[PDB]
Amino acid sequence: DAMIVIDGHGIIQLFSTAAERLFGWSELEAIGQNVNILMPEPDRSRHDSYISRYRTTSDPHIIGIGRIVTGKRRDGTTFPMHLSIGEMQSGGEPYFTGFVRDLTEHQQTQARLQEL
Ligand code: HEM
Repeated sequence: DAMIVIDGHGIIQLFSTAAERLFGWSELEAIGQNVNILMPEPDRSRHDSYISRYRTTSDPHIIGIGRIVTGKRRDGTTFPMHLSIGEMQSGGEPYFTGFVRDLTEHQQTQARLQEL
């Protein structure tokens, strides 16, 4: 679904059209903001340390692995999403690209079948 590109400081550089629909923020609004605006606490307040931690230790926890986490929309509603992260460099600086897959439907179907 969504594609997001951030610098080594967690600041959003590129925000795809699909991401706009998924998170509710427009491209102009999102750009120049910390990526932590797309997640809820406690991850939100710790995301910078997550990046900092990786930039020094170089031990990936999601990069090359992938993980299912909770995303937070503009209207405050949260949702499950699969997150894949890629590391790249441009202009001698590190950039991270995140590919997001909305799993809202999957989760709803699973809960529904469990309820019946
Ligand atoms: C919107 C929901 C998101 C949540 C809830 C989330 C959550 C997390 C978590 C839990 C970690 C640390 C994992 C651990 O310590 O075990 C992490 C690491 C990281 N996040 Fe996010 N994140 C989200 C989106 C993104 C996006 C869109 C990017 C942008 C490309 C991103 C880039 C990173 C980077 C670079 C790391 C460190 C590299 C690594 O640990 O492999 N995150 N994030």
